[PDB]
Amino acid sequence: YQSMSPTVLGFQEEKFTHLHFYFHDVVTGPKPSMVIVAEPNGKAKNSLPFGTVVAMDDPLTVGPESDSKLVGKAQGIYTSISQEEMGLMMVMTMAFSDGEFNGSTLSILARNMIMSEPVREMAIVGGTGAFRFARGYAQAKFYSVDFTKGDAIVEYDIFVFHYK
Amino acid sequence: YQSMEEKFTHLHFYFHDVVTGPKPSMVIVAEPNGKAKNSLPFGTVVAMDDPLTVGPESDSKLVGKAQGIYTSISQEEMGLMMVMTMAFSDGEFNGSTLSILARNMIMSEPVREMAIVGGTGAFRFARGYAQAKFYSVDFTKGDAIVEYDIFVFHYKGELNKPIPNPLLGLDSTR
Amino acid sequence: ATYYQSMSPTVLGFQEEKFTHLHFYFHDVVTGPKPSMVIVAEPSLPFGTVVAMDDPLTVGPESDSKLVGKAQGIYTSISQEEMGLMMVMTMAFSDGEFNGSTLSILARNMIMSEPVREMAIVGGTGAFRFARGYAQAKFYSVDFTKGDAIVEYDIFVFHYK
Repeated sequence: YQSMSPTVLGFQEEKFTHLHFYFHDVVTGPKPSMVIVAEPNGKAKNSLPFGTVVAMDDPLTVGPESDSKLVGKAQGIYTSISQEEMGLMMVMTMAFSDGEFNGSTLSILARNMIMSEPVREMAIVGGTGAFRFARGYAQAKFYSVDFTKGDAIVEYDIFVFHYK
Repeated sequence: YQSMEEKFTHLHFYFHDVVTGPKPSMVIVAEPNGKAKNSLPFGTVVAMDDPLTVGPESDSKLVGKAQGIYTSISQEEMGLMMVMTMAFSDGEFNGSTLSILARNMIMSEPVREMAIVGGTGAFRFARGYAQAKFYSVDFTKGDAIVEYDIFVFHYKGELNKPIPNPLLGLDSTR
Repeated sequence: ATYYQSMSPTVLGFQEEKFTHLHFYFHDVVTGPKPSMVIVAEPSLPFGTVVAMDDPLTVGPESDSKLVGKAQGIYTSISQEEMGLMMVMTMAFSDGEFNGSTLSILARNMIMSEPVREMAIVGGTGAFRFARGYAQAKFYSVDFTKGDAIVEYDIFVFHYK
């Protein structure tokens, strides 16, 4: 079941890629993009109490507007992970559906201090397809939050070193 | 609180998601959209403790365990997010682990690619990918057998001071 | 965060990456007035329990000692044969050179059977951007039935200057 393979599949051409898109967490719609999975400490009217988990199938679009070209999906879960200032842990992938990156994914395991940090860095822990052996990071930042409902648009920039 | 020989291995084995009958290797952790047809509805979470055999038969040589959770992750179709380790119990890689964070997409891709996100023991500094095809699937009842191919880079050995510990005493390699 | 990030455009290898050893104590507080965790789902920690944690990291084994970070995330009971944990967590540091920075961990944690448990660093942030390495956790102080614990951590990461 183990089988040592030779390293000599070696020399590969390196690429750099910058992605820029908009992440849509649609809470209150008639077609919302997430669902609460668990809420110990109950339901707050605008915050997320420590311990609650949300599954998420959030669209990634070229611009702030929902009509703009779909370009990927952010799927996974986020969890309220601070008993002090509200913070989240993102455990998700970003799956690309467009052009040269269709089918490829990037993996994220990151803390997300949405209450206090204006530009938030997230670590790329892995990639697939075009992003095999991906090495990079992301910077996230609120484009808008609607605190009536709780919908949010997050602007992402991705910096990823990888191969062709 | 602060201070300041790479190998490459192919692995082949079989992943046993066992839902039906006695001996279920998993359990459902939450389902906010109840039960569904032949699907886990969006938001369902399932804890696994799945055997890893050298061949597709349950009776086959057990060689590791796939431990973690998966979540049904699409509203448009059935897809999974795997958050898991593969912990091996045999051979050179006994006691070693690989970690996976990956989208599955079990209804749309024959071969599903998954990034190796890190490793332990013999797999320290692991980087690589997995490919997963079904050997056998039953979206009616749920269980399935999944073939895996893993190609992983990694390094061997150890580093090179000890603090007293009332439990474990001294030493640490040191 | 910071207004610029520099790095080497390699994919693999260390190029301009350095090596750091961290040592601290992880506080799993289950009982008493103010616990550091919450049970999230429960389909002593039976298979499938999910716990969310917000655990203080201190430079010594005392709660008293200087706070240097938080370990935050979820753990899950992942084993049917004995109590075993999957950790999905970040370590966020708040002191000294690595104030602001984080490390990500995705790891099995065989708390009943392994006196030293190795956990993969799968990512970092800020001063730990592109982090690679491992943590070693061993108990300093454990009560298996109440659940409280102090875990000694040694962390070895390669990361850039």
